[PDB]
Amino acid sequence: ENLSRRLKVTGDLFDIMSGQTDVDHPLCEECTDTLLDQLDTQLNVTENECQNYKRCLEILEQMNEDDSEQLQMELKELALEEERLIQELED
Amino acid sequence: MKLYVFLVNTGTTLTFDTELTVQTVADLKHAIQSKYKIAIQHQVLVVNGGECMAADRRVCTYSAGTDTNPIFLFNKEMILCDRPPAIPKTTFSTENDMEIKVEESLMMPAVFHTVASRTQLALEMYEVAKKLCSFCEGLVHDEHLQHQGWAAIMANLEDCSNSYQKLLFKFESIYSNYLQSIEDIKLKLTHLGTAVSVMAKIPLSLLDWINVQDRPNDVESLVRKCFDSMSRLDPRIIRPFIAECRQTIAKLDNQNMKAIKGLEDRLYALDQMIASCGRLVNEQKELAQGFLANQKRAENLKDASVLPDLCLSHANQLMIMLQNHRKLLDIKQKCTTAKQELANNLHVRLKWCCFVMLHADQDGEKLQALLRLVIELLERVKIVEALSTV
Amino acid sequence: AAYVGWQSSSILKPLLQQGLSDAEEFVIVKALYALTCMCQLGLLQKPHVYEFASDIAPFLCHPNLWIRYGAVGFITVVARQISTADVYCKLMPYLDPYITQPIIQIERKLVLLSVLKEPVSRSIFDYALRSKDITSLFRHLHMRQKKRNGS
Amino acid sequence: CPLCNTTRRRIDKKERLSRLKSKQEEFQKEVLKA
Repeated sequence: ENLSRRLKVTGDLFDIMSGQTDVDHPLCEECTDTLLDQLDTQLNVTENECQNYKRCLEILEQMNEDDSEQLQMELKELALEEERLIQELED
Repeated sequence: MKLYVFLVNTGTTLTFDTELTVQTVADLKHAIQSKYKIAIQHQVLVVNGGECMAADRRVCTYSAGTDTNPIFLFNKEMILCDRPPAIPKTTFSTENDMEIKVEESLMMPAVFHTVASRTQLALEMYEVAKKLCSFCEGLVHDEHLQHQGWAAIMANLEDCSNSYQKLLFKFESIYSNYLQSIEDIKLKLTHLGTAVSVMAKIPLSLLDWINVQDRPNDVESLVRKCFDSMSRLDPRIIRPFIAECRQTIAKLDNQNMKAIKGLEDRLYALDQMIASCGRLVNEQKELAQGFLANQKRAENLKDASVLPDLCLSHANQLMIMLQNHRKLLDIKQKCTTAKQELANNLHVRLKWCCFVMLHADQDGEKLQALLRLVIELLERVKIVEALSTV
Repeated sequence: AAYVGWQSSSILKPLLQQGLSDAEEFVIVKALYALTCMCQLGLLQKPHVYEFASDIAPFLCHPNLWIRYGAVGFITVVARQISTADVYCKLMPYLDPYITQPIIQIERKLVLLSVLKEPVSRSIFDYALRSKDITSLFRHLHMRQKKRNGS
Repeated sequence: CPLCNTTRRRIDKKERLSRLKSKQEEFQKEVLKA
């Protein structure tokens, strides 16, 4: 019985939480409780995304960023080495 | 009125005859399968800024299907497989003949007494150039149509996202206040142990209805229900699942994909190029008409226009115009390839959203479970409180 | 999985474990193939995603040329599928278990394996595998590892 | 109450969640750059 009242309250609150209601009904004693609780779950989902986003931000280690300069020394030297290996294979 | 449809999956021109206009709903699918190279099982089509077509409603129900407001089509396997949208362009026999003729005309030398054949070839070239300019205009239209299919894809994403957000955020926020409601549920679980004790102490008209309700909600089943409800109800099970749902949403939320480059910004240049091609075709037609007037002038030139080199000048002008037109034919073929190019470029963000969709489809199975769980919670609160009062 | 797994994708995840119970190491290469294939298909990934990442992390130096190559391939396919920074955090730690150097196009499998350490001798563990009571010997090996990092 | 539909037993938070979401968008851009 109350489920619909709560569900409707839920759906209505989210709908309003979506930004689809009037600022008057918020004064409803039931309205305000959901207002905080609705915004609570909203910030909760914001966190549900942001915590995961921040998790790898540090996990995106600059080790490869350090590896970037390695190509500069690696590149020309490996080019010379490959040319020498090609000449040796040819002979 | 014949059906107008572009495979938003390709955003490409594959129209329908009015013959399928009033046929069954699956008739459009079978038409895409047979007439178009788009099978049924791995395929999709929906209404832009509207719902995905059901099995009954006609197109106009969501008014669309026109050459400027058609329906958007999606091949399920298209993104299901990597499938950078294939542009295996049909036999260029027309384009191949155009290339051969243009090469011959460039290699064609000045015409002395061959003016009639030269004018015939120039007229054929002008007509073919106009036909190709029209085909390329339809191609630029089909590019704008891929843009419209992308708008339809964004609308469908927004729609499905709204449904998923409704269900998910509903269960979630409901649990959000359910936290204190969770303390109430804990008190109810204490009362539940009490009620188990009472039922042990109460072996066995409204009582008849309550007992009937007891038949399909056996005691062990209800105890297991409460236990699992709490366990999976582990608040982290939501808050971690909360991060999970937010991640599914984000997976949907690829902002850069839609704002690729201001697709209208480049479509404007595409339309300007199509306009330049049409102007080139009109100039070629004007030159062919001048060639006819010059054939007339050469015929009348026996007496009053005895200046020389007329046939040579005509042949040279024909060759120059042919080279100019072939030049634009280059950009035309470049756009023909850019068809598949932008097709894969879109298929990228397509697959992005689609994988977000499949992951959030698992998430939505979880969200139906979450509904069921919150329902169990509240409805059981009421009814099982009654049944446990004993 | 092309048109049946949007929500039953996890129902395949149990099939994933069952295939992990498969007999053939060639079936194992086919497993890494179908692994990348689902990474394309998806719809039950995130949990099973990190699960496979961790599991492969040790299996990284897997001495099965078919298995090793198909693993690098499923790795590049997953790197496409999940991609994002999720790749770094979830796998690159699991990836560190093999990459001798962080020098690879993770979108590519050949360079990726090139980064990874050379696969260990599967033959040695197989003769070790050939044995029977290695299970307790397994506990002994765990104790030895703790010796490596422990007391 | 009309939003309550129950016996009389008796905003800015959205803005905070929105600032969090803006930070999360910055993080997603960082993820793309990474």
